[PDB]
Amino acid sequence: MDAAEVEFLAEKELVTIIPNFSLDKIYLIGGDLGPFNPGLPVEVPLWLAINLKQRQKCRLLPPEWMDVEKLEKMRDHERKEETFTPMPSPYYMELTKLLLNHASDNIPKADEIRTLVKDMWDTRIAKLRVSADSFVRQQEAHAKLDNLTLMEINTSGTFLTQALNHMYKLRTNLQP
Amino acid sequence: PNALRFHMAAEEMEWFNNYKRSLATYMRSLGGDEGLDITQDMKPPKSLYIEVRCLKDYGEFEVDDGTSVLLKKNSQHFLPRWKCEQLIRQGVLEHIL
Amino acid sequence: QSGSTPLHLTHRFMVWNSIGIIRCYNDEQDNAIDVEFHDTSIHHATHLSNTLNYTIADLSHEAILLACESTDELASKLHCLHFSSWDSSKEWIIDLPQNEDIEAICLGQGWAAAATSALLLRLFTIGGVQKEVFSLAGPVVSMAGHGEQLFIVYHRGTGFDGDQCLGVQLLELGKKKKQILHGDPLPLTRKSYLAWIGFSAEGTPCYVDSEGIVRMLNRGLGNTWTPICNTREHCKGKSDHYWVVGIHENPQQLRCIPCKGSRFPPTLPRPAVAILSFKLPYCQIATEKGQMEEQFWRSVIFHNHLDYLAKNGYEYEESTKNQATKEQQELLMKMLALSCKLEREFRCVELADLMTQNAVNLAIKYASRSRKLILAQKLSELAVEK
Amino acid sequence: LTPAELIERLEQAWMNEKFAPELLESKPEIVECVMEQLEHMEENLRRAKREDLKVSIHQMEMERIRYVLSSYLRCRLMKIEKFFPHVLEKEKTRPEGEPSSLSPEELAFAREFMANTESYLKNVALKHMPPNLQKVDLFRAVPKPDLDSYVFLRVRERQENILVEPDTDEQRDYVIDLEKGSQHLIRYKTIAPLVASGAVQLI
Amino acid sequence: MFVSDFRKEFYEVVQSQRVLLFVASDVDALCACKILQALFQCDHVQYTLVPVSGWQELETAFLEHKEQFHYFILINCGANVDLLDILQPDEDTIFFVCDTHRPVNVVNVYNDTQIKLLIKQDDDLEVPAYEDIFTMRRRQRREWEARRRDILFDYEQYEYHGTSSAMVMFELAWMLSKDLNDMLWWAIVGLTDQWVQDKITQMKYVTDVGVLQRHVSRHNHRNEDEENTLSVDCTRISFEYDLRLVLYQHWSLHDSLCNTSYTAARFKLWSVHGQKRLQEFLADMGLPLKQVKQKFQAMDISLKENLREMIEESANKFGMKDMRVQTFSIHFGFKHKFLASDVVFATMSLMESPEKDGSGTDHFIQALDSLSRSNLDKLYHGLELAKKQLRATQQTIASCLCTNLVISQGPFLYCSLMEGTPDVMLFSRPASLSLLSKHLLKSFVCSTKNRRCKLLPLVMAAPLSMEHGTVTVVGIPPETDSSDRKNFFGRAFEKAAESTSSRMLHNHFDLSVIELKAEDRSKFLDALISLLS
Repeated sequence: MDAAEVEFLAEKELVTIIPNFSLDKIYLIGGDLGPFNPGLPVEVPLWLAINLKQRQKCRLLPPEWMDVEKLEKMRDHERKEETFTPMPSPYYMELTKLLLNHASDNIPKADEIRTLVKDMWDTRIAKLRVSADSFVRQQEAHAKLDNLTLMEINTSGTFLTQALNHMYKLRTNLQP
Repeated sequence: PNALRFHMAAEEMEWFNNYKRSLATYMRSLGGDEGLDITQDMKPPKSLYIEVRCLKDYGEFEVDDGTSVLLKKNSQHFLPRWKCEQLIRQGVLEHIL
Repeated sequence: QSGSTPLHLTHRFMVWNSIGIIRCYNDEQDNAIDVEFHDTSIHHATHLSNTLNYTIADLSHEAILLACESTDELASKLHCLHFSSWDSSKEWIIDLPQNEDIEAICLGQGWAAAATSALLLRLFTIGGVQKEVFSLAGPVVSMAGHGEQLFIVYHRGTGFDGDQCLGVQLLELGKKKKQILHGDPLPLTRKSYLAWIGFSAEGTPCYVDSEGIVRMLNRGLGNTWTPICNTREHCKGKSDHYWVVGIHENPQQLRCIPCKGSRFPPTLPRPAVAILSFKLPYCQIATEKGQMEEQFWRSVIFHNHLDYLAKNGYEYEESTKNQATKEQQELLMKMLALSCKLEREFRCVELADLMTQNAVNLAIKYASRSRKLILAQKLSELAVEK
Repeated sequence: LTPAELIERLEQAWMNEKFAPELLESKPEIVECVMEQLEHMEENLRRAKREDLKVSIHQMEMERIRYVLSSYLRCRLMKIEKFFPHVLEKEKTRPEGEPSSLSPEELAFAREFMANTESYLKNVALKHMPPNLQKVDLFRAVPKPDLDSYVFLRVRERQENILVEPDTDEQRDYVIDLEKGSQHLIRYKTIAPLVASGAVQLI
Repeated sequence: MFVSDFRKEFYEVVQSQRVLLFVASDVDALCACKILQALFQCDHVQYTLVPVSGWQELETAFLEHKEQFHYFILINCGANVDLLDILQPDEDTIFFVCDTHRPVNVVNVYNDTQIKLLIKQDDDLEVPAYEDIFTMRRRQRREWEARRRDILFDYEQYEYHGTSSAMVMFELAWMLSKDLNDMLWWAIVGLTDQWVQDKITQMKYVTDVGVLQRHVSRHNHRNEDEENTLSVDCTRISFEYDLRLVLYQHWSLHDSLCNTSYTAARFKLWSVHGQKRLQEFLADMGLPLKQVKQKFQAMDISLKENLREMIEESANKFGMKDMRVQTFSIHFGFKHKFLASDVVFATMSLMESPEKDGSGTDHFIQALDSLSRSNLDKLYHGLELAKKQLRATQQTIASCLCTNLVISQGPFLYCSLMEGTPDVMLFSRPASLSLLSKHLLKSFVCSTKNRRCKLLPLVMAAPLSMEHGTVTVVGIPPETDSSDRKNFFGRAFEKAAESTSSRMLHNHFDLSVIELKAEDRSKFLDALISLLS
């Protein structure tokens, strides 16, 4: 699985937009959307919200977790704990990139928020490194992963499982 | 391309043609009428239209019914993504921006 | 000016209504006025240098209206930018007499109105023909216009111990010209003051006081003032306020901006419109009985505009009236069934008094099928009477 | 049943097929239903005027669906071409009432591939060999799916008394329980019935 | 016909249909093109873009696509010819023309069905009436024919330029309610090009800057408080009253003073005595020579903060009264900043690059791509090409004066380059050749004391192809500060060539540049001298 496909999944998350036009309720295979009225908010999936933003047809509103006061407390708690802490969204990294690239004009204090999210990525990746090394040194057979997200798994995961396949084969070989 | 067929043996050409016939038969049977060409949509889709630049002098390219465009080198067009996709893969066009 | 924010702010909303937003920028970069439409298709966004230092503004489907006070040199001026015209020369300016200053302005269908420090009200066509002038009862407070209707509020006397003393004057400027409210007193919450004034999109006069009580003209009740919402219920903190932008009877919507720690929002970051539902302050509202009553009368009030449109010859989809009537019959039927099962059969007949003949026939059938034959008999007497 | 759920089931099957080291069981119902949905929506857009906004929105929705269907089918075809003698022999052996790993069209394609490959090798080299060496067994030459592969997973229903075997000495065997909504890293061979039953998801 | 309403008549007509774009190669055309692409992409309009550099390419390209498209758009060509006669279209092909050249050809003015001009009504146009063009009866007819010739010769007398095409495109962007911040910058770059190439009078330039300055204020206030700058991720356009020197923020102060056309002429820096005068200037300011030789980015911050005042004051004392100009600049990220002119010289250098790195379209392609922020590395490459271009120009001018190539023929000054001498390949193209010739004339008039030399036009000839035996020829109007920029060499070249029966060709879109056979140059010059008299 590539980063492109992980992003393809992240684009299904719902966000709020304010349209600048009018349109009736529209029926899709995946559900019903609208009606759209000028100057009033409506919920739509992120792939649609980005597209309307590019064509100058709406305004984005930041999700309620994108707040400096909230993110500071989350960063500190993550640094303190001995394990992976639960996260404000399962796709926090992808949503951050998409919204802050297109919608900086509507999201206050964007350049503060980038740094706070970067710090969480840096902490969690380090924990994953230590876990992989410990798995191999102790010749372990099973592990638990309750708060890792799919991007973080996918970044480093292929290497680890590839190494564990070979190791399991070396240790068993005396008993066919 | 003929430049590449020069390296194959005769029996290898027999094998390749058999494979094409069978694969084309499978795709045509998937459902509806005349099925689905699964050899396309190699990357997840972001937009309907793309802007493309021609790298080689090439013949006439048909867009819909009698409408066509001439692929002269460094001419530039705005077209729907699903028509250009294979020509980009073969190296005739360039996806700009 | 209704739907505006205070003058001393360098950045402020001159007017925010259901059509658009007008911003005033008095900045070291630029002293200018910026006009924006909610529906982008109406007209393109427009920016004007505020050299004349306009201070009052209004926006309609047809035109942009701007006004300034006199200086020691300038007249008080009225500037109209009539973008919707089919002719090409789409602006005009009018200068007032000496010592006369514009105090409030508003726009209606093909006409404009301005109240001045002479205690006079001036009327104009949208293209700037002067229409007829008359005198006000006291210092004007605010104005609103909709269609052929002109709604004015002014100081009616001296109020005391925190009460404002306000009066309302309402005129119809059709082919026949009429005065509806003859400087009558305006209801207010105790020690409150007026916060917002305007019309429903359906053209009913409405206003809100500083206590967040929304009042609407009750045409079905002798042109009295009925409260239709108390925003303080949704003031989750007491420093909350709801800055009203517009009113819709169909769909039932109150459009307003939530403001925390201020009675009004700042210009930036751009506030987002919130939608509130209407709620008449009926008693015992925890009961299904009280709820059906509130729903019924709320439905009744919001359908008054159809009758007003009909009296003025204006049209609407009659299926709306049929549906509203049907909903009202269903609410009466549910209240009647509840009253019947409570054995308040007298209350059933009182509810049936409000039913249509077909609904009384259905009530007779219900009462008969419920074998409440005294009630069925009384309902039959009512059906015979109608 | 409702279309939203059908799309959700397709997107679940996609990821199970990516990470499982074998050819998982077939899903003919989903493919037929998704295909007729695309045919129907195409005709509906064909009948309306092409200039409107909502038409473009509908077209974007269709592209997103078609991509997943195509990707899923390509992956199953890789696994058929790679392990052809084994999938053919397993289907030939299958007892009644158990589901097949192949749809009828996939089976037709597999049979054609088998015949074609054997013919090529026989004509190019084996007819020239000494008489004692002219036969070869592709069932022996072609490798087998490696079920000891490690995988990540997430559980959708609680499970109890799952046995884990480090090494292969019984003195190290032990058991664990899989709590609702947790995530684990473990060998594919131990969990294989849970994936087929729908109790877990590979991520 | 002249279009009256861009939104209704041009845009909503083409919005339904497939379109083909023909584009000339100058910075003004490039900017107008960028704006139009961005409007087309929002509304999912399908288009095809074809660049052309002269009439041969345009005719060929039209003949290749004649059957396929019914709506054509021409940017910076076609206003001053009979398009119907030259192109020979079918009955219902429609052409939209957007072009700064003047005067408009009368056929295009009075066609009512098939040629539509996007030319703005408020430009300086005055035209003859329809009936003035379109036994006693014979006498009356002959007299009317004589009047037709009389009025047409007054009309066809001079070339000049109207409002920039990029500004015309930006008005369409605003009325459609789609004017992004990028489009404002492409409008600004497009206007500055007409000033750098000296195509418009000073008064018009100051007026148009006055027009664009308002939109800068609207675009800032559109989402802007005073609490903080919104982000260093964002970009901003600012009005600036800056120095004239080219391109002083990307190399040393000394290099700018040596290579700017105006100061180089004023101090006579091709002569060694001129260098002494320059040192006296720097000494008056009190700039240490070590500071002046360092890059502007690495100069001492104490001097940088107050430089513009020092330079203006000293320049004013020395008699250089005009060192400041009204302009704009763009800033984004932490450390990317450019004046509006740096972008012009960079783009122009990329487009007119001398190297035969494949076909000329490849240079055009690189010029067009560099105007987007995602391709910033190309802009930095283009600046390095521009530096070399400026240096080559100056040493050529010095060689020309010292070898004494400029010669009076009486009614005009004449000059010619010759093969193998410094950097002649760079001046083979009409763009670079014309700009060189302008700088040469300015240098000469500032140099000489002879009053009869200081008011003359100049004709310059340069090698085109010695294997074809061809030379390019260009004529310049007389040099004065307040000149209207009108010039008469078009009809002069045509009449002289015809009277001479010269073997010549007219190819570039400006009427003041032509191609000649080398052997005919003597009799052609005799015809010009005797015709101007």
